[PDB]
Amino acid sequence: GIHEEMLKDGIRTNAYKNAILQNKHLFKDKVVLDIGCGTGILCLFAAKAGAKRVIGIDMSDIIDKARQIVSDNGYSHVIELIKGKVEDIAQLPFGIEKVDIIISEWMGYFLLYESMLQTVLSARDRWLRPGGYLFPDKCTMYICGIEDSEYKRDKIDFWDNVYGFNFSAIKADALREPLVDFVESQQIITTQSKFLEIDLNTIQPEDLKQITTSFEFTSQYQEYCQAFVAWFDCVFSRGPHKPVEFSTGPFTEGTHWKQTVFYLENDLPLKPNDVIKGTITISQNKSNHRDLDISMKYTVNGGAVISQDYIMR
Amino acid sequence: TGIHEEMLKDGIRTNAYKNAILQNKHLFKDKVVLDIGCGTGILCLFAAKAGAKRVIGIDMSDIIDKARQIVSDNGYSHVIELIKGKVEDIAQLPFGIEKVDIIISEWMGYFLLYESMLQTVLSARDRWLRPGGYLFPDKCTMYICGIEDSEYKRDKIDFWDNVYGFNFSAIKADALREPLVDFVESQQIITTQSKFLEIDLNTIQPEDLKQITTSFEFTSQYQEYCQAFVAWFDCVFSRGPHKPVEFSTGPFTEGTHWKQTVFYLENDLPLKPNDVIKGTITISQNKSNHRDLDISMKYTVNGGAVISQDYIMR
Ligand SMILES: Nc1ncnc2c1ncn2[C@@H]1O[C@H](CSCC[C@H](N)C(=O)O)[C@@H](O)[C@H]1O
Ligand SMILES: Nc1ncnc2c1ncn2[C@@H]1O[C@H](CSCC[C@H](N)C(=O)O)[C@@H](O)[C@H]1O
Repeated sequence: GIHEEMLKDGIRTNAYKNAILQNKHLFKDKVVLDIGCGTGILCLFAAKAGAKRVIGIDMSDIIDKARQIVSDNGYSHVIELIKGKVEDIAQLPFGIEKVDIIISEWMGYFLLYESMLQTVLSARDRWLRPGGYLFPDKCTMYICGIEDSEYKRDKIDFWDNVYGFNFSAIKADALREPLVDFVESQQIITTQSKFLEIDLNTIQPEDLKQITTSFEFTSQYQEYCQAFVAWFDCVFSRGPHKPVEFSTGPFTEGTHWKQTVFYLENDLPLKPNDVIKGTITISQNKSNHRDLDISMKYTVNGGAVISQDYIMR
Repeated sequence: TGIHEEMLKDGIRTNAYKNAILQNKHLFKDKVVLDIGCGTGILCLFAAKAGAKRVIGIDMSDIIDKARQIVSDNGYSHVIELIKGKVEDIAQLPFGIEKVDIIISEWMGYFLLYESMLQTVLSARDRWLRPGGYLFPDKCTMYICGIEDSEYKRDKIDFWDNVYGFNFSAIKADALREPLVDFVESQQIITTQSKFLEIDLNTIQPEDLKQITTSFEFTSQYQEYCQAFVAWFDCVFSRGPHKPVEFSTGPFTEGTHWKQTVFYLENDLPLKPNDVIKGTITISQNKSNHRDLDISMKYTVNGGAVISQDYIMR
C-alpha cells in the first residue's frame, strides 16, 4: 500500500525523476545504490540514466515484485536487488565495497519521524566513496503559526462532550499528538521561521541523538493562534547542474507528507508585530525508540515562557 | 486510541447504539449488561444511563485505563466495572456473576466480516447470555449491486501499465485481488440491489462461519459499462427495542467509518437494461493468514458463460 502512495506522489517522484534523468552524463557508468528501493522505480531511473551497476536494498517482500518489474523493463542485467535490512547486509554483492551515488526515499512525517535518516548515514559511512553524491542531500524545516479554530474545537475540544458525556480525561493525549494533515495558505497568520537544516554530506549520526534549535516569527494580525505548522523542503543540491527541489509546505501543491500541526493548549491572542520566539528540541522517545519526542518552549514578546510537549506515536 | 476517535466521530453508528439503548430505559433498567470491546466505555455509559443495575466492560487494550477515569468522571463507578483482557481469556465475570441479560458489542468489521469480532461475541453469548437474552445489535444483512466506475478503475488499476515511462503491469494482478474499502456515490449504481447474506447472532453457530456459501442476483437498469461491484451491510437492533433501530453502511445514506467495499471486475461488463447478473459468492478464512478474507465470485450475465474472480482482503 505504501508504494502506490509513493508513486502517486507526483511532486515527490518527479523531483527524484528530474534530478536523475536530467543528468545522464553524471550518472553514466556510475555505480548507484538505492536504499529502500521498493518497486525499484528509482533503480529504474538510475539505470535509464546510464548507471552501469545499480543495487537496491529493501526489507519487505516487495523485493519480489520489483525483480519482475525490472526484468519486464529489461534491466535485470544492470539492477541487482537484495532482500533485507541494510544493517544485516554482510557485503554488497559481487565484492563491491564502494559506490559512487546513494539514492534514498528516507524522509518521514515531520521529516524525522519513522525516517530512514539513521540508515542512510550508515550506508554513507560504509560505502560512499569520498566525494560521492546523495539524492537528496539537504533538508530545511520551517514553522509558522496558524488560525485553526474550527479544527481545534473538533479534534481537541471535542472530548469535553461526547454524546452528552464528559471525556476530558483524553484531552491531554489529544493535545500531545501532532496532527498530520493539510493546511491552507490562508490560515497562516505569521512569517515563516527556518528552524532546522540537515546536510547529509556532513551531518554525523551522533548529532541526531538530541536536536536543539529555535525559531522566530512575527504575527501580522490581531488574531487568536491555535497551532503551529511545520514542514520540510528538499534539495538535490550536489550532482545536478541546476538544483532540483520540491516542498512539503502549504504554498505549493501537496505531497503525501502533508504538514505537521502542533496544537497549543491555550490559544495565543496575537496582535500585529508580536514576536514569537522559541526553542524546539527533538529526540527519539526513551521507551519506544521508534517514537518521536518533540518539546517546545516559547514566549510572545519576551514574555512568560509557555511550554508544551509532544509525542509522535 | 486513533481507533476510538474514529469510532466516536462516526455519528450514524454511535447514535444507532445511543438510540437502541436510551430509547428503551424500561427494558434496560435493573438489567445486568455486558459490553464486548468496551473501548472508552461510551456504550457502558449509555447502558448505565439507561438504568442498568450492573454493567461490565471487557477490552484487551490499555485504553481500559482511560475508560476507568471516564466512568469515575461521569459518576458511574458503582454501576460499571471494567476488565482488561481478551474475552476468550476471562476465567469468570466479576462478582460471582455467571449470566447477563444483555450483550452490547461493536463487532462489525469491514465488509462486515473482515477482522470482525463476531466469533468473540458468539463465545460471550454462549458463555454468559441467559436464555432469551438480547444482543445489541443482533441481525446484519449484506447487499450488493453493480456500478459504473471507469475513472477510478483507470486510476487504481490501469495506472500500473505505465508509471513514469516504465511498465509496472506486474503489480496489476494483485491490484485487482484487493477489494477497495472506500465511498462510492449512489449516482454510480446502475443495477438493482441484491441481498446476499443475513446473519442472526441469536442463532448462528460459529462453525457456520468458517465457510459461507451464498448467491446474488441483480438487474441492470441502464445501457452502461460496469467496472466493479459494491457490497455493504446493514445492522438491526431487532429484539429489545419496541420500534426497531437500524443504520446502514450503503451509499444511499450518510457515510459511516466502514465506507463500502468495492470489487473491481477484470473485464468490464457492457450492460443493457434488464440484463440479469446472477452468481455465487463464497467467503472463507484465508489458508495462510487466518485473519485474511478469501472472497470468491462466479456469476453470469443473462445465464451466459461463467465469469469467475477471486479476492483476498489482507
Ligand atoms: N532499514 C532498512 N533496510 C532495508 N530497507 C528498508 C529499511 N527501512 C525501510 N526500508 C524500505 O524502504 C522503503 C521506503 S518506501 C520508498 C521506496 C522507493 N525508494 C520509492 O521511492 O518508491 C520501504 O519499502 C521499506 O521496505
Ligand atoms: N478479543 C477481544 N477481547 C477483548 N476486547 C477486544 C477483543 N477484540 C477486540 N477488542 C476491543 O474491541 C474494541 C472494538 S472498538 C469499539 C469500542 C466501543 N464499543 C465503541 O463502540 O466505541 C477495541 O477497543 C478492542 O480493543
